Amino acid sequence: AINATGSAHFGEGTGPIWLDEMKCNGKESRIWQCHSHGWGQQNCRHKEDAGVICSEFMSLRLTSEASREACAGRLEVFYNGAWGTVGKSSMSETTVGVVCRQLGCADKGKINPASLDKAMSIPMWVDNVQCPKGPDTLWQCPSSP
Amino acid sequence: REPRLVGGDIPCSGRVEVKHGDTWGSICDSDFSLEAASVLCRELQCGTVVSILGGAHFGEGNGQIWAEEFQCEGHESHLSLCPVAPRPEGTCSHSRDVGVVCSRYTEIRLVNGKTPCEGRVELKTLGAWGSLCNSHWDIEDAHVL
Ligand SMILES: *[C@@H]1O[C@H](CO)[C@@H](O)[C@H](O)[C@H]1NC(C)=O
Ligand SMILES: [Ca+2]
Ligand SMILES: [Ca+2]
Repeated sequence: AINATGSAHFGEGTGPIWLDEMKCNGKESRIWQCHSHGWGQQNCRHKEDAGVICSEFMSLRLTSEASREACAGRLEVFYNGAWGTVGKSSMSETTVGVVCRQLGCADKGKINPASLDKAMSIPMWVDNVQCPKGPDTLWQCPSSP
Repeated sequence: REPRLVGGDIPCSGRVEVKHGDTWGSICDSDFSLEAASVLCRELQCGTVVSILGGAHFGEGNGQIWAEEFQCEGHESHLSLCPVAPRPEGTCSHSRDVGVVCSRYTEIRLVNGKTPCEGRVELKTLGAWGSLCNSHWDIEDAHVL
């Protein structure tokens, strides 16, 4: 885990609260084994909810000088709490289209050369992305480790 | 859940003590709400809650103090039917005992009459006993007495 979200930041759950004041050493395999006040015993409400952001949470965006998100700019991917660029090797038209469709900018797209300004020179997370026909999101396309 | 009021010269005002079947124990102020206090006055036949006083105003309670917290709807006839939520032990101390002042404070009796049900009306207020004036006293007052 990279983050532990509280105060119902992710969303509001309608189900009844099951556990209260969970204390876990962090090495137990199952969530039940951690100590609590008692199963089905609580003093909180629905407004308090617990969210978790795991390590392999991936999001895609384009970085530009004018705006943090844009339809044209550097391609960035998010993994293990860090942003990373993607290499241009083995880049294909279908992969470009899948990237554009995932973020809702257009149907197809094109690859422009590198701009004059780059922000923070963030590292590269993945290279040699090959997208087949069919997957709308980039997570389903094979690549290098 | 048997409640009682102690430490008060006023007939329907005193410190709250709840009996859990066999043992008498005080109640911490943070565990008492307005709804629970209203039920307590109703169960004790005192009518209506006027105020809730913490800090052991009525008298420094002794014995154990229970960490049970009352989650009362407000319309329960007794405290026993009112749902409660347990808490970790040792949360509250003696210096935070709860006190309740209900409505029915007047005390009136009949004295010197040969029949127990018949006699002159005596009312106690401000620490002294006295006889109620006959002026503006009529049958409607007599029936309630
Ligand atoms: C996750 O935790 C990191 C490290 O403390 C912090 O920089 C980041 O803002 C947190 N994210 C959220 C959504 O709370
Ligand atoms: Ca809690
Ligand atoms: Ca914990």
